[PDB]
Amino acid sequence: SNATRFERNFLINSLMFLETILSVDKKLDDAIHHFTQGNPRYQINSRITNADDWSKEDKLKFTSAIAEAIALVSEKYENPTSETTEQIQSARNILLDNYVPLLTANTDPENRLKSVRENSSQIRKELIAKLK
Repeated sequence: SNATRFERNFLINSLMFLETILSVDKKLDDAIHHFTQGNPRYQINSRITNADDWSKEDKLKFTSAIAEAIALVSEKYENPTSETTEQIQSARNILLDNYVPLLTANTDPENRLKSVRENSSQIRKELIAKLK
């Protein structure tokens, strides 16, 4: 159970940054991007559910926000052991491989990123409830 706690905390913090980035305007999103700029290639596009129903702009907003979220969470761990780098790699792989399909599912075409925001808030609340 504690073997999964690293990835669960990583997810909670990543979702917090995801929701924050999706909650502010384009200028702030570009400022956040600029701050995390320089760059890992996470292949987030391929994990979006029903990606052919997503506009290019929505995909760009989402993938940028995820990559920025991973950057922001990952930089909290200064001087990591091999175990921490592998832990980050797995928690990030869980975010990308397990949660991006969840976060991008059942979104409302009127405003898909608002749906992502709400999917994220619910998932994060559930995980937090079972950590506390």
